[PDB]
Amino acid sequence: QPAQTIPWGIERVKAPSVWSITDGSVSVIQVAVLDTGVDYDHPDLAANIAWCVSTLRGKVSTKLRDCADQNGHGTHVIGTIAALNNDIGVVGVAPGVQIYSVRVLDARGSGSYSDIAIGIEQAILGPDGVADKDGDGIIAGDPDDDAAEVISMSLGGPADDSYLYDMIIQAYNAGIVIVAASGNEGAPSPSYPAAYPEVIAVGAIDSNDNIASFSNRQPEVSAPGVDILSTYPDDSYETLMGTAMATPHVSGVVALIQAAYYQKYGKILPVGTFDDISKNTVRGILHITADDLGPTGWDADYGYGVVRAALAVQAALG
Amino acid sequence: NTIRVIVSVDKAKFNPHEVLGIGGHIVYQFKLIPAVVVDVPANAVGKLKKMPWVEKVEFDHQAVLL
Ligand SMILES: [Ca+2]
Ligand SMILES: [Ca+2]
Ligand SMILES: [Ca+2]
Ligand SMILES: [Ca+2]
Ligand SMILES: [Ca+2]
Ligand SMILES: [Ca+2]
Ligand SMILES: [Ca+2]
Ligand SMILES: [Zn+2]
Repeated sequence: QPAQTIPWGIERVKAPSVWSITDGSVSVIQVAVLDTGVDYDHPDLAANIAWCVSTLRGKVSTKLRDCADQNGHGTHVIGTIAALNNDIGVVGVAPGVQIYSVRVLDARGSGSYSDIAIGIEQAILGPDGVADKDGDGIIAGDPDDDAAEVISMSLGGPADDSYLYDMIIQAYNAGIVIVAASGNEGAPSPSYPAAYPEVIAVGAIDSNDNIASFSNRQPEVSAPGVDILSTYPDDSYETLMGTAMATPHVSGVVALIQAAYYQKYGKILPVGTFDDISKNTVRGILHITADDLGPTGWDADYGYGVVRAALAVQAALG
Repeated sequence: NTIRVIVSVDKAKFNPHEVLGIGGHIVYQFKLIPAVVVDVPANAVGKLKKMPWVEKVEFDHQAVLL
C-alpha cells in the first residue's frame, strides 16, 4: 500500500480545511453511489462501506459477491467521495462519510434504466426496506430512518423516461440531493438524469481550471474531472477522466454541508433549485460559494463554477 | 422472443396477476411509484398497450458509465 497523497482534485474543491469541522462522519448521513459496485474490502474504503447492494437484472441482492465491482468505475467514484484519511492511498472529499454502494451498472459499465430506477428506490428505502418508518414525512435527515441524503450518479443516457423521472421526483421529495454527471460527448446540454431540474448536473474541469473538451455543456456546477487519481480494484489505485470523476467531488461537498448542518442544528438543509442563490438551500449554497470561472456568472461551460467545500460549509453554518 | 419493458399502471385497475394473461411475467414491482418491470413476448407490446390498467409502456433504455 503506498503512502497517502491528497489528489489535486480534493485540494481544488477545498476539502481539507473542512475536516476539522466535519469529515462527514455524522451518523444520520449516508451517500448512495449508483454505479458499477465496489471493491468492498479495499483497505482505503472498507470502513466507510455501510451497505453494499445490487439491482442488476431487476433483482435486489446484498450478496457481497453480486455487489462487488467488476469494472472499477464505482470503486474510483466512491474513493473520490469517501477514501479514508489515514496513512495510505488517497483521501475523499468527505473521508468519514458512510457509503451505500448500489450496483446498477454491470461489468461493461452499462446499465438498464430499470435497474437504475430500482437503485434510486433502494437509496430511499435503505436497508430496512421502508422509506418513512415513523410516517412523519421526514426521510432524508430523519435519524429514525436509514434513507440516503445524497444520491450520486456518474452515469447517463439520452432517453427521458417518465417512470425514471417519477422515481427522481420521489427522491427529491424525500429531501435527498441528487447529483449526476453531465456527460462526455461535448454536447450542448446534459444527458439524463443530470438534465432534470431536480438533479445537479456536473461538468468537468482540468488541472489548469479549463473546462474539459468532452464535458457536456450547461451544467449546474463543475468540478475536477481530468487526471483524477482514486481507488481502483483490487485494493489498488488508478487515474481516470470524465464527468463521472467530477460528480463525486460535488456529492462529497453536499455530504459535508448536510453533515455540518446536522451536527450544529439537528436538521438538514432543503435541496433547493437551479435558480437558488440564497444561503438557505444546499443548491443555493453550492451556487453562491462556487469559484466563478470563465465569464462572470453562470455560464455554459462551468455552470455556476467550481464547488468549494470550505466556503459552502461556512455559508451553511454562519 | 422476449423483451423487458416498464409499465406505468393505474393502480385502480392493476393486479400483478394480470400480466401472465398476456404471456408475461413480473420482474419487479416498485414500492414508490405505480410501475412494474415485466418481461413479455416482443409481439405483445401492442396488446399490452391496449390494456385498461396500462397507462404507459416504455422500453428499457441504456445508460453508460461517464
Ligand atoms: Ca440518512
Ligand atoms: Ca479488494
Ligand atoms: Ca487514505
Ligand atoms: Ca428505510
Ligand atoms: Ca420518518
Ligand atoms: Ca421521524
Ligand atoms: Ca462563470
Ligand atoms: Zn424474465
